[PDB]
Amino acid sequence: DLDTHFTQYKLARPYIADCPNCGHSRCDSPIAIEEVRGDAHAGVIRIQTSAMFGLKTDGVDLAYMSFMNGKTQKSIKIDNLHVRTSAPCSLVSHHGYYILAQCPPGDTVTVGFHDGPNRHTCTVAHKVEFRPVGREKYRHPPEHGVELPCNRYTHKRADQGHYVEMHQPGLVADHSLLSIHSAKVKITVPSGAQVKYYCKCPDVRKGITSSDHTTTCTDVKQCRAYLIDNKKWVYNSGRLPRGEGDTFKGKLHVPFVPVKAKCIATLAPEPLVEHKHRTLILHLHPDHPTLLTTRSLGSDANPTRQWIERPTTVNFTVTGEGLEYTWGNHPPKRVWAQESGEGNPH
Amino acid sequence: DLDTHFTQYKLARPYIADCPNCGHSRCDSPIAIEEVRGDAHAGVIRIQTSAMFGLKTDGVDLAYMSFMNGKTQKSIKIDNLHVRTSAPCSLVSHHGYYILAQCPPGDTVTVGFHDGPNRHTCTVAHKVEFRPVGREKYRHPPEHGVELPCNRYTHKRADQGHYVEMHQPGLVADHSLLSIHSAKVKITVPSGAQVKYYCKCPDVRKGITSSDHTTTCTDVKQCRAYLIDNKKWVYNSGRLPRGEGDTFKGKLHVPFVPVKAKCIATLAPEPLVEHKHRTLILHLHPDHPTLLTTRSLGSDANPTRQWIERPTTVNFTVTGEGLEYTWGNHPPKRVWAQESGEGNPH
Amino acid sequence: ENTQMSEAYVERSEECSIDHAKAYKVHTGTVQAMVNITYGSVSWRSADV
Amino acid sequence: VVQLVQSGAEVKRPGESLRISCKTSGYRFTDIWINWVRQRPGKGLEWMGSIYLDDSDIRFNPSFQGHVTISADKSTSTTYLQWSSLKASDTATYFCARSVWSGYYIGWFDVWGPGVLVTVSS
Repeated sequence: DLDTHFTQYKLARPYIADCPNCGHSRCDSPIAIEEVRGDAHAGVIRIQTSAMFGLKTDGVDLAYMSFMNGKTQKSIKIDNLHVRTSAPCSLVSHHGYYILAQCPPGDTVTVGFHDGPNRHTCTVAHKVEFRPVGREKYRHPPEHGVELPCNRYTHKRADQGHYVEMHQPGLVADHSLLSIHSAKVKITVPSGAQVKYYCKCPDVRKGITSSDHTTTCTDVKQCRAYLIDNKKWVYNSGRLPRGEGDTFKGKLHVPFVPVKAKCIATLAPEPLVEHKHRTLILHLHPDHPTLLTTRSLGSDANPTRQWIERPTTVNFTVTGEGLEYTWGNHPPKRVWAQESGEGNPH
Repeated sequence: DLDTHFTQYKLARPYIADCPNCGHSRCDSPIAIEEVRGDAHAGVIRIQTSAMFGLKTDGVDLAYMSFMNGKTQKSIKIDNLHVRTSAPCSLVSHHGYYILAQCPPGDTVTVGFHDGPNRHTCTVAHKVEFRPVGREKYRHPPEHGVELPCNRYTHKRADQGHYVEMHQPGLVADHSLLSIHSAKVKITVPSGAQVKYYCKCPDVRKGITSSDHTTTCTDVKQCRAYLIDNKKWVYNSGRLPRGEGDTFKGKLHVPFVPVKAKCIATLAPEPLVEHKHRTLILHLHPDHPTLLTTRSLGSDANPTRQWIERPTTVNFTVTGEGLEYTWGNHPPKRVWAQESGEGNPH
Repeated sequence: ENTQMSEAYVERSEECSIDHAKAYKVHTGTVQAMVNITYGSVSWRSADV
Repeated sequence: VVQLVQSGAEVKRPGESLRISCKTSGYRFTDIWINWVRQRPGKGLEWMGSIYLDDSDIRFNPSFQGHVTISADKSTSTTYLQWSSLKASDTATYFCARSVWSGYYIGWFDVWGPGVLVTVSS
């Protein structure tokens, strides 16, 4: 839906947060990574970046992305927005600060978008695992099998179940808007912000909308300008400085939230049952690590649970009261065995 | 910097030596991988190739790359120098014959550079490992932890610590500059090389600049021509023939020499200490396979060291002499225990 | 500067409303069944009891 | 479709006051800079002022203090230009322009009002 996107336009902006290994070293990147949530079963993950996908500078236009290139929120077309864990993930959706993607297992998570001259990559160290459903350890959603109830990150654009906070951005330190006028520092307000400034001695700790040049400092290296703006808000991230805007616990819906769904689970090859009486031989020929769990239906359950990883033969003792065995995603099977004719009482 | 490239340009040229699995089959490519060097800690490796990155055909212009395509060193813009081992690497520097990248763990090393019509890739079977620093085996450098002393292949362009040898190149075999003029072989000297040649009967073994032809026979198949040049030198690759003139040992600085540096190693989570008197219970909940080492403080160390990879609980009998235990990368801790209140002597 | 404010606090995750383990206490409680009965010529008839 | 609509052409004499307005339609965000610019008949343009809709942050050309004033109203989402005492020099075309917030700069003027023509003379 677009109304939620519009309500995300209300005060949310991209920000340049700190990112480790921006390709080859630490930096402050337009697209950071915070709180990557790989908890689903099939393999889907959600990454809360520091860039607004969808929203361009004017509207929504789903095929556009926006990010902070310095002092400007700049919008471009989403030409190549990729996510890698150990091989290129197939990103399923993007909205606000959040990407939703389908990654294979790996020890890293990295996002990156093309501006055309630049790649603006961000790589975080976060172990993400394949989490197969059921009782068989497959490593990719299979073509066929049985549907089981799983918990996956919904691909829906929006939902009001969960939220995240919005806070007034902290005063953004800067020095590029400090120059030398004749032989004296000069603060070039960007026409839209009230640049605070702090320099050699204590100065005016509120800033002024007009351009200023202070006489108590001569060189830029003892003077710095906190660029501020109270017209657009940012999500309170641990990697940004917290300002004095200690009000407005603003709210944003989290786009892709975990919900129940149906995941395919591998039906393992059926075993060879050899019901030689007084017992039960079971030849198992798995293709992935499968489970075999058995219990006796008498006063003594005597459970036996084991992970079969290769072709194997296991013998169980079926008494006259009953045995039950479950193998893989198959339903439990029951067998009652007695009355073998070995010997002759006469 | 600017002078190291110049000193590397004074006699150095690219060459086409050899590379297995250049694409899908062994061939002779202008990117001949040789002497992969993975021995640093946090995964940074330094590859050596046969192309000349960093310098142009006339100047340096760092964003360029000169490689030999046949009989002509040609310079192109570096469009994308892709390096992979099991996933794409983030190349961080290049100079001369050398590239420096941050590759992930794997068991291959494949380099390549696009030219626009063709790919010119080259793969080799090399075992590159990720060597965690300290006592905790993380699988990718973190964003925070302890600052430990590691060793890395420096990103510094210039150095003079270590050198490699350059030699006069051997004889470059050729058959393409061998035409049939009327009914006889004719060698076409490429205006600057005193091309050697050898045919059915032992002909002139010294070569001459003028385009020669010989009436020994009418078949090019039984006479070869060795392109030769004494105006540009190559690193004495094992994949190239050696010139007859055993002269000019020449030094070439190796740019990215290893250096001691400071890496960031994971800090294990705080263990749960239960100082139940007369002993010490320690619940450890790691996220990577760290190690715990403990030793008594008395007349005998009585050491015990073990790699912990899952949540465990370990009991250590601390005497009145004391006991010192260090867990993961944390600083060592010391505990002294006696004077338990079990029972009373009255 | 002599300043920095690392501020962390725990809370429920978005998956907590989808996958959680509930901790029940158990007492004896009751026991019932559902029987199916026939007698004489009347057909099968069943009911919770 | 987004549109800016202003008041109709005005005729007046010097000495009294004047009120004109620009109104936004086809947009549901108050996150916008709306700015006033003047074109003299036959001459170029000259930016008079700018107001941010959310909090009425005022940016102003430094030759127009007192002679002009800018305000805004939120129920209607509109901006209001005030002349306390007109002069003969104010006979001109006045345009309201729409510049969506794009960082710490006023940015670019997406769409404009059709242009109110004020004629003040004796």
